Amino acid sequence: GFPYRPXFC
Amino acid sequence: SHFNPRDYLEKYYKFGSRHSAESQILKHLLKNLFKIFCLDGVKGDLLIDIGSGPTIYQLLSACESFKEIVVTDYSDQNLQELEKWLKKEPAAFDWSPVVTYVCDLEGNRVKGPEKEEKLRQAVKQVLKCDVTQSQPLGAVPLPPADCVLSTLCLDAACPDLPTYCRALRNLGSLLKPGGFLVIMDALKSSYYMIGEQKFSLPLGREAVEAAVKEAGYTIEWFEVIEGLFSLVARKL
Repeated sequence: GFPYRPXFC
Repeated sequence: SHFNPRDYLEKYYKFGSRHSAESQILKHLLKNLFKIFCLDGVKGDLLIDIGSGPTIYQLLSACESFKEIVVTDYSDQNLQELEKWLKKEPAAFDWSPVVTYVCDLEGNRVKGPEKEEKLRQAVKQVLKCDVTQSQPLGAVPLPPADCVLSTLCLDAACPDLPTYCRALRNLGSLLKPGGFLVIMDALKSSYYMIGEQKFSLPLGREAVEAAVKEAGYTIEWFEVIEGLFSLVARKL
């Protein structure tokens, strides 16, 4: 990861 | 994050505590999303949201200024979690806490069910996107858009500065000349960082601006909100 979303978190 | 897309939402987006780091950051992003779509007069017929994962929070203000919204993501599992909510299925994530938060920020003019319904009417297409491709949306044909929105996606989607520049240009392909490009992302500092990053504090602003100028847009506004930033640009 927060604030990156899956699947980057 | 967490175990899967849904768990990720359960962990971070229930708004259970106004003082949590996540609620704090949503508050900052939504505040800004509100200035951009509701104050700064960013408006139009069609908006494409790039890298929307399983979240809808980034569209709540935007659905007041855009007749139609296309949501996209690299991961087909994010898209299913999203659709679940869009199609009003029974075990969809509860978005009420964030929804009513935005309602409140907009001056409590509408209550949650009206804001949810307004968003659903605006969203008709749910599509794969890949920022790396010449055609970000591959084979899907779309009328040119008035806005491309990308929140916290294209910095993590691009390992390379060249790729990041390519991506911007590829995103440009979806846009009417004159249409808007709205980027939100972090410029992370060097502290406790493992490996290498494509941008630097105050200086790194100037390098992402340069990357987007070089990609065929002009800088309309850049705002510091980890270095959380906004960038509204217009396609040339």
